[PDB]
Amino acid sequence: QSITDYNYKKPLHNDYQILDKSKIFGSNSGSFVMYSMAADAYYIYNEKESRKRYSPNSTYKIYLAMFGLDRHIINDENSRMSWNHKHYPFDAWNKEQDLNTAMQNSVNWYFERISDQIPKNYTATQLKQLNYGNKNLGSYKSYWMEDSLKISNLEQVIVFKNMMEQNNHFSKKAKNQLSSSLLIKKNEKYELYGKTGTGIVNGKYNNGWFVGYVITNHDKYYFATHLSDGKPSGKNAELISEKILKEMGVLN
Ligand SMILES: *C(=O)[C@@H]([C@@H]1NC(C(=O)O)=C(S[C@@H]2CN[C@H](C(=O)N(C)C)C2)[C@@H]1C)[C@@H](C)O
Repeated sequence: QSITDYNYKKPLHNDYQILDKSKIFGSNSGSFVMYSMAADAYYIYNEKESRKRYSPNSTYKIYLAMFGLDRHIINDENSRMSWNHKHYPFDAWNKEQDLNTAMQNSVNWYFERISDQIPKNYTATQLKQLNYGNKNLGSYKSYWMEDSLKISNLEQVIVFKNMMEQNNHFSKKAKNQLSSSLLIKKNEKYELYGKTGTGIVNGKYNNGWFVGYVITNHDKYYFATHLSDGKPSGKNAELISEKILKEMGVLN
């Protein structure tokens, strides 16, 4: 919208390492960013591309979930919402949800129902305090889905780390509840948490995301993959993330 809504230009005041992950990306285009808690250091593939701002799509469900927890729209005894009986083309959407099922199955109406209860001024205050991308709410409708709100791959990592790790106004209860909703994989070596996002424009994939974090016995890593071309799906961003985290030794 304005001159700075498509790119993030704030200098990293941290140690950083440039990665070459181009063979894993293959025919796809985009970037990968990871932050290590123990190192206080960023590892970035395609640094320029990582600072380009894009619609967060379903990754913004992270923040809607936190806002809904923070405003007591949902809690830990009850995060249930009944289905209004509108038929969706996905059967997982056609039923009652809780935060866990809605996050896992990316059920838009659940998060839309949350967003409708949140006053615009509260969201504006949150996005400022979080430094969330361009902070642009536009018409405040489904503003996180191929609309005015945009955020870069680099910012996805920085903003999520800061939200979760700083002592701020979100409670520990809310952060823990959001975390359980994001858990994908847990074994002896690691816990993998995250959320895919896909933007569909004219039936075509336009924008793929996977934003998350890994807890190991030694460290905690925040990461994000964005795809802008090739086959830019959430599914493919997740696959690419997994192979990169593996190569880097984060999953082992
Ligand atoms: C979020 O970005 C969108 C929805 N989220 C995702 C995603 O997680 O990447 C998809 S893609 C895929 C298509 N149908 C699947 C589904 O909903 N179920 C199997 C239950 C997920 C959506 C397109 C967007 C609409 O905000």
